Amino acid sequence: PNLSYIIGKDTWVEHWPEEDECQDEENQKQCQDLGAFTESMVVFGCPN
Repeated sequence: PNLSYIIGKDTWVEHWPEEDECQDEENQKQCQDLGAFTESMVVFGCPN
């Protein structure tokens, strides 16, 4: 159970701004897209 994940080129890491930080105009679009995706990719799966 000592598994530790490895960061690589295939792995893309993006910071998710918090609810307070989501009020920013630049971050608002990213927050909305992440929130929509969190439900879409979880319920509808993926086309492939």
